[PDB]
Order: sequence, then structure tokens, then C-alpha cells
Amino acid sequence: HHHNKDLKGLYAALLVPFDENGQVNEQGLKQIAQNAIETEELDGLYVNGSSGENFLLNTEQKKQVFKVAKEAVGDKVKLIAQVGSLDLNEAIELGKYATELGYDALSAVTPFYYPFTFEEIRDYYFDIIEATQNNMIIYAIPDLTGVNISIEQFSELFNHEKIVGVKYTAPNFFLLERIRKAFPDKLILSGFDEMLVQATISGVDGAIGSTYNVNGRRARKIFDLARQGQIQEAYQLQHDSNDIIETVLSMGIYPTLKEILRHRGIDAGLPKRPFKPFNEAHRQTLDQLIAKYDL
Amino acid sequence: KDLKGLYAALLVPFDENGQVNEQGLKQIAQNAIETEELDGLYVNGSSGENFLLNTEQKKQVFKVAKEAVGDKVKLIAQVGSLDLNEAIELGKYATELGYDALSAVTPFYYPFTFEEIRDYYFDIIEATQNNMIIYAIPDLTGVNISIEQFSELFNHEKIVGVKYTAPNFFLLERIRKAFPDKLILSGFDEMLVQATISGVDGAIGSTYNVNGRRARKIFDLARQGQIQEAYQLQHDSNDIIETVLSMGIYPTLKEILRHRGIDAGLPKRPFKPFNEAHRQTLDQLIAKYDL
Amino acid sequence: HNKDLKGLYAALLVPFDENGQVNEQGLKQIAQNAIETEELDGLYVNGSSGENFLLNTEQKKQVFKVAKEAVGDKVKLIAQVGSLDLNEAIELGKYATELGYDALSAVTPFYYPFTFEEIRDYYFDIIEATQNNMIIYAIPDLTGVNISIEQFSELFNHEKIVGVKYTAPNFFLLERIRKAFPDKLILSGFDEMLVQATISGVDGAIGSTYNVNGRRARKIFDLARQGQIQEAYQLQHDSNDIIETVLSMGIYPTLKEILRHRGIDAGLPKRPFKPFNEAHRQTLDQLIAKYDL
Amino acid sequence: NKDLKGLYAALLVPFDENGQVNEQGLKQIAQNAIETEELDGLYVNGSSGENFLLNTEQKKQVFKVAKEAVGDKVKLIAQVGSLDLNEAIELGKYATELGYDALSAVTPFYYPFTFEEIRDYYFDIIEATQNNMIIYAIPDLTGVNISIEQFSELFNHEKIVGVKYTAPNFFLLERIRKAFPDKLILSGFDEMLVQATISGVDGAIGSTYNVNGRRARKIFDLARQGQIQEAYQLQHDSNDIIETVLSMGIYPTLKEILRHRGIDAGLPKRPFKPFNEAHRQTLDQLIAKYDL
Repeated sequence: HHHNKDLKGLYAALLVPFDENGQVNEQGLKQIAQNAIETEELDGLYVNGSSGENFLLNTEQKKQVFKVAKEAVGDKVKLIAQVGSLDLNEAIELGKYATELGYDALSAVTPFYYPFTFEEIRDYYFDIIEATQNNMIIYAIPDLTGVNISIEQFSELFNHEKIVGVKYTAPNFFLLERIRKAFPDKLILSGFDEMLVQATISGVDGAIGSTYNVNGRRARKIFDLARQGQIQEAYQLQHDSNDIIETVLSMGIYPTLKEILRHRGIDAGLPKRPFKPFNEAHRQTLDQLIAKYDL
Repeated sequence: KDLKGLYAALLVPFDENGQVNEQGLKQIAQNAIETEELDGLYVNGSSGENFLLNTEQKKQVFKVAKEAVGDKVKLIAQVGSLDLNEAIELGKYATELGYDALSAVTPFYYPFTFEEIRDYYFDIIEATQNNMIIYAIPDLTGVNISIEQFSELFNHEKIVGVKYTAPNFFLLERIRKAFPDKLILSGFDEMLVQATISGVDGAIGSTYNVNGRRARKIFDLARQGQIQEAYQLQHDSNDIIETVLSMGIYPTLKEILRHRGIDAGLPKRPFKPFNEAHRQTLDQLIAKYDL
Repeated sequence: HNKDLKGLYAALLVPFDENGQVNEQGLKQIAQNAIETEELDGLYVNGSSGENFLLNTEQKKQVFKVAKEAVGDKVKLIAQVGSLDLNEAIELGKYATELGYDALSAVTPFYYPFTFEEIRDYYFDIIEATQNNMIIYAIPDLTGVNISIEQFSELFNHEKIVGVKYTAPNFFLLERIRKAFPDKLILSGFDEMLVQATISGVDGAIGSTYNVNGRRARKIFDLARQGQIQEAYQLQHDSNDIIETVLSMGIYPTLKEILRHRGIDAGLPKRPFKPFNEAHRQTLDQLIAKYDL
Repeated sequence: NKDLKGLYAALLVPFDENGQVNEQGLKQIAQNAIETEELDGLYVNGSSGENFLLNTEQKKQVFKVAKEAVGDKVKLIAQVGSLDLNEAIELGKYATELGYDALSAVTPFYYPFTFEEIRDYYFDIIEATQNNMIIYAIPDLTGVNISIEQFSELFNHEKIVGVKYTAPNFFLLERIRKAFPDKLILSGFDEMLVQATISGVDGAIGSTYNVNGRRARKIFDLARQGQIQEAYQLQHDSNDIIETVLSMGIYPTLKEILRHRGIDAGLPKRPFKPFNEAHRQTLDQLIAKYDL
């Protein structure tokens, strides 16, 4: 019954603080990590994903993020390693690395940019797994990648015993339900924070999110209350969170989330160029959001 | 009447020449209210093959539907058309028949500006004096209506709500919050449970013609907090919905009703009749879910 | 004998009054302007440009009849009868055939997600009932409907599907179609890309802006085919200034405003299209003086 | 200080089984583009070179090998665009120190960057390298569209000297052409070379020119000579080639055409799959029919 359900829970998609030269701030990274567990009371980190600006880093920076995040948390804390890269050699090297550190599972975004064939995408996942022997979590983000995965295609992927589930962000709830019903034996972690409540009643096993770095407590309440049948209160907390998410998005989500962390005393530094620093023309509105929701 | 609740998007049976089978139409209407226990009918919508009809057929449908059902049945008339004159004329005829509100698809095909789209709704309201329900269906029309555009529409005291089909639950949420006193009726049968926990006041659907009981149970159980059960029922409804789409929805839905002894006739060309090659699979569905 | 349908057509504009009723005398002036002033080979009638999809059946007939009575017997006349209502499409196709239009045309059925087999048989039904030649009208940007080459060949296999009014913005698809169907009429419908369309082997063009810019359009088409490509292109530069400007202002109302400045009773657009905005007038007059419209 | 008009090969790269660069093979591909295909230049480490699959050393190696493989009459453009701005700067410097005539960069993708962010990514690379820059716009792969307004702001930088244009819109191309008469426009859709030519492009960069450049130049010359019907006939032929190679997996197949000439074409880098032998006969017919 609990087969493949080990990595259930709520996960922060770890944010990364940089210095003026795109270099990782290690003490700040350590702080954001500890904030996700200790303050936001979350189950795990999903490390070197979209939110950690992973795709702007060189190979050594990524390793560095994999190392500091595991150092900064206790053994009870679930850890997923996003090692997806267009460079399959890099992703294997990062895969072996993350595995040897004790990350409980790997994840990889679907290959993008090039119009890869399904067969090509499938064997990208098969090759990472072959070389690393770790469990693998599909990361489907069609809004950034342009890549869509039919139900027939998940069936082919989920047919590998080491492809354990999916970080699901397509916004389609007909698809999510088909998937949920077709593959009950597989983990589905949802990736759209602003739709947590809908994903919960669609039977997701949990969620991964950028905004759970600042709003992990409301997010837990949303997930737990919906699973309890307290729909109305879950939805009201989803209103609050959607105020939050909509505001962060209109200011540049990763810098803004990082400014919210700064305000708690964290050294959240800067985003990596070409991402721009938080624009001060947004500061007041950001402070109102913070006061109002006590972030 | 307050317009809350569950509506069949009324299907229409046609003969070989694409003419309305009045007697089968009466039967389809009575099936929705009496057998499927629905609150009302949404008449001349997408599911009634409305956009294939001429003006007289439209009137004929409005008349036969209204005459077929109890006085206390909620009735919404989709009068939306690319021909504004036609829509005004149809809005008047249905209002005079006693339809409780009007509904109109966002003008489509031509790339109308928002202002143009706005005053089409306002011209319709002005000529008819009936309440109006926006029919938003971007998958069919290519027209999206942003939150600010909903604000301006909803500022009109006679635009009392939306039949919402955009597959976007972040926007559904924002609209639900920004407009707590407007009517929201969801249009995606396959996502009724997600729409319900999102605070819609009801739902309009083509598959409620055959599966309105299950639909009611999703809406009620989800709101009473029996969410696991609501969701299981959605799993079941989505087998039904998936099969039917794969077979051509309107004719397949009509084949299901024909099975109950209803004279569900034919789809209007250029839709093709139900393909016999699907019948076994359809029979298995009907048998499995007692349709 | 049948006319060679090759050539340059106005997508005919229609003037209305305050109530969305056809202004017949203006419509006549518009049809005469296209042929006598703009010097075009023919009329494509009740197309997108005639605000056709806004009309009732009686109105579409009216427009078919006025357009035909307005031009000489030499003038090529194509009737757009595409409609979601197949019965109406057939009644219109027969009415235009009886008027003596040289070909029918029909937009691909839209709104509903029709099947390709369904789109095909809508066309075959129209032909069966009218016995006229049929021109497919591909406007994927308004319909959201696309036709692949295999779908075009299944369509073009009908001997009475004589061609396509092609408005997809894909010059790879167009080349393939040009290649695969040398025996079929391809008329391009993207006025702003007439030069590229000519050099790709189109048999002519249908277009709304030819109502005011037909002289330049003909020179683009002639010069491009004579290999005077640099001058051809310069006239497309100038033509696209005009297209872009009227686009920005609401194309059908603005084109009818230009017709108005020639003394034509171009009336109003049919609502929900709004009338030409006075705030654009100055710019339009400058455009009119600079390109002598 | 060359003007950069003309026909470029987007240079393909041959790999071994472990995704490593086959150098000897690379040299043959550069020389085939220049010597056999009679082209003005190479666009190096672009989409066609499986660039975005490579690590940083690999991109250097390609830049270095391609450059050593050709003479000084040969115009060279270094595509250094990268989600990693540090890396993009690093490569830009390296290419510029090797003598590349200009740099090029794909618009930052994956993340939904704002325009200001896209603009300053280009400005920083210029700042750091001081070479000329060529915008690589490829909306079909990136989902990034550049408006005429955004081109004007970009082209306002004296070092942004042009654009490799692969958008499929000829109204926009014509607009661009008219508004920026002083800038370089190199079209990137091989299947639309003729239409781009008569639309006033200064030349073209393409993957199929590795095997069909001779035929390409004739499209480009004939259409300018106004030998339009002939140019277009050669576009027909070319598009039979393009369509056939696309249906088989463009980069591997193109490299298999090169093998028939005795080039050590190697393999593509995974997750790209090697040319599938089920296509062999059809490819051989194509090579035979179009004399490749």
C-alpha cells in the first residue's frame, strides 16, 4: 500500500542566495535551508530545482548547493536532488554525487530547448537511473519547457521500477485525476502552490513549492484541513496564500521570496544574473504584504 | 429565483435534414429535470448544437424547452451569436417566454477589442432588460477575459455572473474572491469536484443529461466535506466523460438517452452520427455505471 | 466556358447603417471602386472582410446580388458561403450558383472541435448540393483550424475542390502545397506578405486592403514575377505601412473611411464592431496624403 | 574587420559514444562547409552544434578546433549564449581572444525573464567581451518573442550589430528590415531562404547548408538577380531535402550525409539518438536523387 510513498510530504523548493558575481553565499544558503525545516516546519527540501536558479549554475556551484543543503539539515529530513540538465553527462555526474551524499531520491526536469522525441526523453531518464541506481522523480513543467507528457507516456515511464513518481505542475486537473487513478502506486507531488487545495482533494501525496519557504505553515494547514474534510477553511487559507503568491509573482518571485527571508534576518543576498535584484519601487507593497500576513 | 444549482446543457435531437425533432426534444428536456433531478436547463448552448442552427430553430428550441418543464425549473437562455441583431431578437423572445436569465458566449472568430466585447453584452442587456450570464469558453473561442475585464463586466448590475470553463483554477480562485456576490457556474464536467471546493454556486454541463445524479452527489458531498467520496465519484464520472469525448460527445450522449427509450435522433451535420464501431464500448459503459 | 480564376481580388467590404442593415447603394460603389478604380480581376464576396459572419441569411443574399449586379460580365466572382449552418451554407451556395458566381468558397468549420472527416464532408456536401467549384478558405488564425498536406491532398483529390484561399503564415507549408498541387489554385490572403507569396508561386491573391491599394498590389505581383524584386519589395514596404496603419485603427472601419474620402457612401461597420475613432483621423489623413489613397 | 554578409554553416559536431568531441571529425565538417559547400563562414556552438548539451570545456574545444580548421578569409561567429551568464561571458572572452569576428547569443530561456533582464544579459556580455554581438532569436525553441520595439531598444546599442532571425513571420521580418536598414539580418530558416532573400536579408545561417550550401547560394544569387522562378525551383528541391532530414532527426541525418563523403561523422550527443537504420534506404535515395 505505502509502496513508493516514502517521500510523501511538503517540500520547500530551496532558494539560493548569491553575491554580486553570481557566486553562492554558503552561510545564507545554510540559513534558508534551516528556515524551511525549523521555521516553516516542512518535511524536506527539493534542491537545485527551478526555484534555486539551478539552471543558471555551473556544475561546481550545483554540487556546492547539494553539499550545503544536506549539511544544514538533520537526518529525519527528506531530501530530493534535482539533477536534470541538458548535459546528460553532467546530470549523471550530479546524480552519482547527490546519491553518494545520501539524498533519498533524484529528480530531473524533462529535456527542453531541443524538440526531443519521446523515446529520447524516456531514455534520458533511463540513462540517469542506470548509472546512479537511485530512485527518480519526473519533473514535469510544461509551462517552462513546452514539453507535454500524455497518460500513455507516464505509463511507459512509470513502468520502470525506479521511476517512483512525478513532481506535477501541469495546470490540468482532468489530466491529474486520470494520472492519479491510472497510477495509484506512484508518488505525485504537486508543483503549483496557488492550486494546493485543488491538488490535495485530487489525492496528491504532497507538494513541492517556491512559496513554502515563506508560507509552509499555511500550506500545511491547507493540505491537512482538506484531507480532513474541512474544505471551507482550507479554501480560505488558499485565498490568503494566493494573495501572497500573486503579489510575489508580480514583483519577481525568487528575489521577492528572498527579500521576505532577509526581513527575518537571513543573509538572502542577491539573485544570479540575468535575474534582476528586487526592485525598490515594490518595497512598500512588499512590507504591507508582510505585516498583513505576518511573514 | 436565485440561479444556484445544477443545469443540463440541453442537447437537441435532429432528423436527417438537420431539423429539430420537437417530440424527442421534449423528452430530452424532461429527462434532465425528472430522471437526472437537475435544477434547470441551459438552452441553446454549445451542447445543443446551437451554433449550427438558424434563428427560427433557435426560437423553436427555446419554446419547446420552456413548454416541456415545470414552472419552477430554472431556465437560462444562451442567446449569444456573432449577429448582434439576432442575439437581441433571441434575447427578447426568450425573455418574453419567461427565461430567468440570458447568457451569451464572448463574441468570437473576429479579433474584437475588449471594448467591443463589452458593449455587445451591454447592448444585449439594454434591449432586453433581463439579467445576463457571461459564457466564457476560451478553448472554443480563443477569447480570454482577465480579472480586470471581469471587474468591468461585473460592475454592471445586470451581469449577475459567469458560466466559467477556462481550465485555470488560480484565476477561478481570484474571481471567486473578487466577486463574492456574483453567480459562478462551472462548465467543465470533468473538473466539478475541483470547481466545488473552489466555491462555484453550481454547474452547467452536457454530461449531466446522462449523469446528473452522480454530479449532484459530487457537488453535495464535496460541500458537506465528504471529499474522498466526492473524488471517487469524479473518478467514475471521468471514465464516462473520457469515453464519450473519445466517441464524439453530443451524439454519444444522445445514444445513451436513446437507450432509455428517448427519441434522441441525430446530430446536425457537419457532425457525424454515432459510429457503430463504438457501440460495444458504449454498452459496456452504460452497463458498468447503470446509465 | 469557364473563367481562369487566376488573378487579384478585392475581399469586398460592406457598408451598413446605424441598425446593421446593408447600405445597398454604397455597397454598389464599393464593388465598382474595386473593379473600375483599383483595376482588380474580381470580387471575393461575403468573406471575413465583408463582416459576413455578422450577417443573417437574407443579408448575405442581398450582398451576393448587389455585388453581382454591380460589375461587368468579365469580372471574376467568388462566393464565400462557409457557415456553421450547413443547410444555410447550401442554400447560399445554390443562390450564388444561380446568380452565376464562378466558384464557391467556404471557411473551414470552426468553434466546435470538428473532426477532419467532418470538415471534409461539409465541403463534399456543399459541392454535392450545388455542383459548383469549391475554394477551401484556410484562416487558421481566426479559426484555430489547421490543415496538413495529407489533409490538403485528400481535399484536393476532389476534382471540384479547385483550390485554396491561403492565409496561414507558414511559407514552408505553402511551398509544399505549391509543389504537391500544381494543378490547383492557390490564392494568398495575407496582403502584408504578397511579395513573398508571389515569389512562392501563388496564382493571385484575395485581400481586404486591395480595396484601397489595388494598383500597388498589382505592381508588386507583376514586378515580383518579372524579377524586378527590389522595386516589388519597396512597394511591399509602402504597402505594409498602409496595412499596419489600418490594422492599428480597426481595419474594416478604417478601410471604409478611406473609401469614404473618394466620395463613396461607406456607412458604418456592423456592431459589435465599433465605428472608426475620430482620434485616429489626423494620422489616417497623413497616410492618405502620403500614399495618395 | 569583415562585413558579415553571406552564407554560414551552423557547424555540426561529431561525438563518440561517451558524448565527447571527435576533433578529427569536427575539422572535416568545418572544411567541408568551407571547401565543398563554398560558404563564407561558420556559426559555431549554435543549436545545430548540439551546443546546449555541452559542458564549458567542450564548447571551448569546439571554438578552438573550428578556428584552427579554417583560413582567415573565413568569417566566424561564436554563439556563446547560455543560461549561465558567467559562463557566457567566459566563452565570449575565449572566442574573442581566438579571433572570432562577432559573438552571438540565444535569448535567455527556460525562466520567464522580463525584457529588461533579456536586454541586460546582452549588454553585460558586450561590456565584458567588447566584441560585436548578434542576437539569436528562435521563438520556436525558446518561447521568447522579440517585438519591433524591443529590437529597436536592443539595436540602439552600437555593439549589437544584427540578428540571426528564425521567427517564421514575414510581416515582422519586413518591418525589421525597414526599421533597421543599418543592421545585419541573417535568416535562420533554411526552408524559407528564398522568401527571406527577396525580403532583403544580408545572408543566412543554416544546418542544411553543411550538405546543400552550393544549392543555397544559387537560391540567394538567383533571387537577387531576379531569376525568381529558378531560385524557387531550387527551393523546391532544397525543401525535399529539408523535410526528409527533419523526419529522420535533422542533426544525426545531416551528419550521415557527411559520412557518405568520407567524413568521420561519429554520433550525436545523448539524449539525442543515433540515426535509425530503418531510414537508411530512404536517405540513400535522397543522397542519390539530389546528388549529396
